[PDB]
Amino acid sequence: QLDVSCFAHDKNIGSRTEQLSVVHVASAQDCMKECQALPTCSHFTYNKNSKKCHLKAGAPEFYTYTGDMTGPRSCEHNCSDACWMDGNNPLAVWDYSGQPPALCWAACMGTPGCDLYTFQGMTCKLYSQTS
Amino acid sequence: QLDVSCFAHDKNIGSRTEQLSVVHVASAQDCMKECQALPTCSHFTYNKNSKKCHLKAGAPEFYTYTGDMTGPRSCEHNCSDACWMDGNNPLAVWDYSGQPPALCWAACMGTPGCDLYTFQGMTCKLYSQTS
Ligand SMILES: OC[C@H]1O[C@@H](S)[C@H](O)[C@@H](O)[C@H]1O
Ligand SMILES: OC[C@H]1O[C@@H](S)[C@H](O)[C@@H](O)[C@H]1O
Ligand SMILES: [Cl-]
Ligand SMILES: [Cl-]
Ligand SMILES: [Cl-]
Ligand SMILES: [Cl-]
Ligand SMILES: [Cl-]
Repeated sequence: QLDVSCFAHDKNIGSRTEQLSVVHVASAQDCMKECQALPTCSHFTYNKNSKKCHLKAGAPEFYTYTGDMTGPRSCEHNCSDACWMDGNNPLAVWDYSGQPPALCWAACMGTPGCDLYTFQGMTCKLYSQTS
Repeated sequence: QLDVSCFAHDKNIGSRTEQLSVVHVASAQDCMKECQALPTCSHFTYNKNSKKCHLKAGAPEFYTYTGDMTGPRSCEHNCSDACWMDGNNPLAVWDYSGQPPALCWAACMGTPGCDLYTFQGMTCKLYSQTS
């Protein structure tokens, strides 16, 4: 089935975001499938007890409610460092271990076309904005 | 009265980047001050033995040379997440403890104008491109 392992099932995590719709289904995987059938579903809350799947467009608004679990449209969106929705290849990728952020800022200043940088871990990466 | 604490003074870090100017100065702080008086200086290398201060426009090109230290135009550029040269506050910063990065993806999808996100330390940050 669809992968539902990236979010907790047993921590009563709900989202209050306004619903696109609500449907009874027997599993988190079915809830995700219903999310994926709607072009604007970002996430869903599935309740184990009520068997209600609540599909949502907006950003999550987490809260506690018994038997809730909140998943993403797909667990495959696993980027965490610099994540462009439409994709974006870096101008440059350099090792700046032992360097302050301000030197990665300098690398960007000094690179024609650089609009922004990210500096997670040891990696100074330079980006141009999406065309 | 200029902050030179953000880079190392005693690790023999030079930069081979082509210079914009060379002067002799008494301290790393005076070298930074020289860099800040030149609109295109991105960084500098100061040598504690020769007292030579080399101001540089291009991206750093790090290498090892005894007595060298390489600082940024200013230590104030301390953004390390996703950092725009023109400034650009996040659309949102949230504590996403206990959440997968996919739910930050979801947040970006559901947030008008969000073009990219980062997810460091379980902190979801949304950004719009500047325009
Ligand atoms: O299952 C609880 C359920 O309750 C509704 S009315 C909420 O807005 C949902 O997101 C979900 O938490
Ligand atoms: O202080 C030694 C000096 O060497 C020159 S030739 C480099 O280009 C400078 O940046 C600096 O590393
Ligand atoms: Cl769990
Ligand atoms: Cl139903
Ligand atoms: Cl430029
Ligand atoms: Cl880090
Ligand atoms: Cl949009």
